[PDB]
Amino acid sequence: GVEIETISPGDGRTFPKKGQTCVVHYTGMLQNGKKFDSSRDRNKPFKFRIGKQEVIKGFEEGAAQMSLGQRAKLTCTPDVAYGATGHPGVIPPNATLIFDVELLNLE
Repeated sequence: GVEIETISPGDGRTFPKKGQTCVVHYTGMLQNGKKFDSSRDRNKPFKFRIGKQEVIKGFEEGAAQMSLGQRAKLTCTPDVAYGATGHPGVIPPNATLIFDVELLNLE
């Protein structure tokens, strides 16, 4: 399950499509815990495309429900990202993920 809680502004009409390269200032957060990843530090705002399963499922489906300029707040269930395996050393098994996502894309 992916649940959007939008900080409003943007335009509400420009949506990403298939094969479009989008630019996201993501900010990860573990529930009842600290950060684990941020693009704000590296200042390299993570150009990725849509429809190649490069990112996880919970991060991908919430980006399709956003528009240009919006600032959502993802909530990824463990079943779609890592909750059975667990990423070794960074994301423990059965973990619920929170993401601060701003979509300032191109194309």
